[PDB]
Amino acid sequence: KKWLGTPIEEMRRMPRCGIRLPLLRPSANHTVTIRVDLLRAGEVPKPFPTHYKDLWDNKHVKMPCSEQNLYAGSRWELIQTALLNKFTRPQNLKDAILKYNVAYSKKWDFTALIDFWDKVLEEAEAQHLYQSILPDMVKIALCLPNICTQPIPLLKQKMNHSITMSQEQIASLLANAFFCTFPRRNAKMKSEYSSYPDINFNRLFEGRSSRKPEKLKTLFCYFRRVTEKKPTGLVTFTRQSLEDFPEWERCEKPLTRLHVTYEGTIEENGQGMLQVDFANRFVGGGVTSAGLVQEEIRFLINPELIISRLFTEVLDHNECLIITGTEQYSEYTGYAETYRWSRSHEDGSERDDWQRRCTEIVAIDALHFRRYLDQFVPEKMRRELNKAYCGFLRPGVSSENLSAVATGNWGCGAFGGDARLKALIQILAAAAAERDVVYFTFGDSELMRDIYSMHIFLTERKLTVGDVYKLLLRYYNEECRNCGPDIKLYPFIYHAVE
Ligand SMILES: Cn1c2c(c(=S)n(C)c1=O)N[C@H](SCCN1CCOCC1)N2
Repeated sequence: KKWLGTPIEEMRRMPRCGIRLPLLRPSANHTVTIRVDLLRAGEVPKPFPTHYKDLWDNKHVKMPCSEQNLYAGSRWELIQTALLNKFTRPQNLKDAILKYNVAYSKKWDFTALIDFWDKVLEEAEAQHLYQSILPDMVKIALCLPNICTQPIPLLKQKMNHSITMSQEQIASLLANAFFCTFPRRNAKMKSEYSSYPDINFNRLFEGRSSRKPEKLKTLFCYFRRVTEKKPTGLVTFTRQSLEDFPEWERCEKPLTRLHVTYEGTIEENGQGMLQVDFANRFVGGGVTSAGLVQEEIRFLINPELIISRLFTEVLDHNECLIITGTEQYSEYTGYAETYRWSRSHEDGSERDDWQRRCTEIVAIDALHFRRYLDQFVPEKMRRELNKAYCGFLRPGVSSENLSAVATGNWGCGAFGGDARLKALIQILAAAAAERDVVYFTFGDSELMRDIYSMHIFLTERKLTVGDVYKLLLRYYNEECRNCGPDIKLYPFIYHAVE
């Protein structure tokens, strides 16, 4: 069989499982950058306030259009002068970006941009790029002060805060990131923003990886779509930091339901479910540089995710980022060296009452294990349980209104995670958050069978979260602490219980 466990049709999903949203409203913990009183299906949202207001300080994004962005001269004026020239050759665009980035004229390589334009694209495609797409991108970038009129707070460490903005606002901000206009975000030895991801796209232009043309095709598909026809919806970005975590050894909650399959994907088959992003602590990972596995791919086919890098501080152990409403603009095949842009995607997701696409993604970063056995240390197991639990828990929401979790081999691959341990950690964390699990093994049919078999074994014997966590602790003591191990985890568990 291609899938085991509970039928996926029986799992909860949005919008059907959600409660009616309250009235969207700004508050101390919710920044809203549009006119809620004018929000209407199929209309471009109106920015609030009407006229640009600037904050240039330690708690907000430093906007390129700020009067305090100086070089004294006005850097915004220089950006306007640089970008409003006709581009007919890729050197023109390199020279323009470097006019307001003089300090990086040696450090920043543009080989991938030059090669995309001159050596990948056919003549007609290149003409469309520089006669239509790039000029349209410049115009939406330079509209920033009329589009993003309200200061954007940083989602700093330990903040429990949300930002809701329009897709159109995000497009203006991402156009600025493409043209590398965000100040104070470039220096290798920067301090103010050293704990924040890169936002400017300059590393997307460097080098000769065969992957860069596919990244650029994916992003220009998005740019071509959102400059041609303004998107009308909203997107919410929520930083969540929990202080009260389970006493896992004492948790008497039962396990929840499981659907596990080695076919399908989170983004296609997990529609309306809580979709896990296998994140870097710096959200988005290498999306704007080198990096093209699960997180980067999702950030490329849903580019509105990328703007989280503008304002999201590196995630601490007890934190996650929840993004609701991003739209899928691209389809793809493969991953890493085999990733290819396929075609434009027409997102058919419903929108909720805040005009957000019914797509919820949570970025949770797994640990990186130098040594395989390190991940069975109890402190490290607890850390991953608590990270997933934070990602899955929705304070204030009842379990019947919680979609299933759509996830997979989180932190396995480059990070060195063991898939069978990580599957059980997510199953336990979901159980504690009272959500069902939809698990994609991405071609690994044996893993599907193994996860299913363990899950049904444990549920039929009515073992609790705490019962299972204590078995993980026994495995650490017996096979790992004084030890790769002589016996694998699931065999150990079956033997210990039987
Ligand atoms: C869309 N998608 C997806 C993956 C997974 S696992 N899942 C569940 C998914 O839905 N992997 C790939 S990218 C790197 C490949 N690695 C192989 C499996 O270990 C994790 C990552 N893309």
